[PDB]
Amino acid sequence: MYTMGLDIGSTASKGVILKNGEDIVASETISSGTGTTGPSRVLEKLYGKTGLAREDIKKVVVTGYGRMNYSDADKQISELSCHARGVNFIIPETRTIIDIGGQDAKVLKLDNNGRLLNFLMNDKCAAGTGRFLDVMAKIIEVDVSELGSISMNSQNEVSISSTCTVFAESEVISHLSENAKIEDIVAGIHTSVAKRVSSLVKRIGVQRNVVMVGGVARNSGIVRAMAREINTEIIVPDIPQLTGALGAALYAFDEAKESQ
Amino acid sequence: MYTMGLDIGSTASKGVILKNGEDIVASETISSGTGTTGPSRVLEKLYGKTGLAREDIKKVVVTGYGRMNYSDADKQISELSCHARGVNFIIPETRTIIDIGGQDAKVLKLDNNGRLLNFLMNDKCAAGTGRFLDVMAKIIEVDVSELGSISMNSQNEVSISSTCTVFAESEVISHLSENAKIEDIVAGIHTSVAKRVSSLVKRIGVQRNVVMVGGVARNSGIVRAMAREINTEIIVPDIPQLTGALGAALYAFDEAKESQ
Repeated sequence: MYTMGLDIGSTASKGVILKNGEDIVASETISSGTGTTGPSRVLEKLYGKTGLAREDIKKVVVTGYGRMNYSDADKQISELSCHARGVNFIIPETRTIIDIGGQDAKVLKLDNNGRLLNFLMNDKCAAGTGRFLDVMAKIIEVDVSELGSISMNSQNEVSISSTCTVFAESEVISHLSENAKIEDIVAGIHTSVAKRVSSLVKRIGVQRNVVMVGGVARNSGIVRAMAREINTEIIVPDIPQLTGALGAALYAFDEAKESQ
Repeated sequence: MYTMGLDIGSTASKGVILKNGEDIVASETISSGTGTTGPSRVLEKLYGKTGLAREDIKKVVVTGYGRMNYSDADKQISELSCHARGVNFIIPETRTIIDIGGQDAKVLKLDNNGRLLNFLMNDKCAAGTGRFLDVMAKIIEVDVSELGSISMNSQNEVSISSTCTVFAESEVISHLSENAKIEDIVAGIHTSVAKRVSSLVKRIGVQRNVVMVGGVARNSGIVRAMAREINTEIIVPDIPQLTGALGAALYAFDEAKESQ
């Protein structure tokens, strides 16, 4: 009936209280992490605006970098598991999450309940990840966040052959030398990364709803390319900081249920 | 009994006359290619120092970029096939060739006769190739050919984790920043490429004699690393320009044999 979720970074602490797995009754965030007052201060804020007693919280689950440091807790669950679980709380019927990171990319398949089932990670190749985008940006002397908008007014599209990052880093200088329209080039870089991650998506199997996450997911152009490529509408929602603790309160709630 | 082999680049022309598939009776090279006098001038030189007549040459085989341009020829065979065939003529009992190129790497398996059987190419990834070496060199501000010798006096060995070129390009700047001994770092870069190509070698199957070819093969340090890694003595011979035509004269000779 009343469960708690804690997420303890190294730089921040976050917590959620959740009635009947349906109602966030309180939430808090503090800019202090593992080994500080931060997590204590989250609890005060939660217990104080609710008026509840420790006996009222049936289960606590904690996640985050410092989750192994924290004792008064019924369970420790991964941030990957937890975080996703919260994302589905935000967009129900989510079954496929796409996290293009700065140095990695992961596709996650989920339960009818929003619980991680299996997933694929790329951490070894620079292509089809964030850094692929740093590189190309530096070459045409532009800022990475300025990128998604340039690509809007594409008229043709610079098609690339190179799949490797290095090779490609030449191939755009060759298109640059000729002096093609940047909205054509940026459209063909986006297509690169899109084609890459698409393969991971292909292997794991699409199944809507399909949500996109990460810093890279704000690049509107990457999102379109990705959509066109997997052939499915893609949701890019706004995910709040307290999404990890949220997922934890949810797991802390499957758990309260099983005691009975 | 007397066969001829022609190799016609875009910048050069080369030819060989070969008695009984055993004796190079004459050879010539001219710095002019496809669409010039070059190939005519090779023939004169061959026919003139031999004193032979066109009737005496039983079969001609031609290979090279411009092999499709040349008519008076019994056959056209690939340069890959031909070139290897000659290398075995230089190092008998060769069964495994390793060509680390500037932008690619290939491992070739050969016949008991020195005839290509099957092979594996990497052309898509920058790691485990020439360019992997350009990159790292630029970073520590050194010339690529100066490389193999630095690595001789290695005392420890900078171990790398990154397999991707980009990722690694950071990882050496991190070892550089700390200021480790270059002979340790260069020893761990060599180990990178070595580990890469080793996989291709592993997949295709080692079988001596094992010969190493390419510009990259002069880097003595790469050769050691490669040896240690595949666990087999490696021959780095000196391969003359007229190796392609040589292999062609050899194929032109399996061919003379079959008419009878």
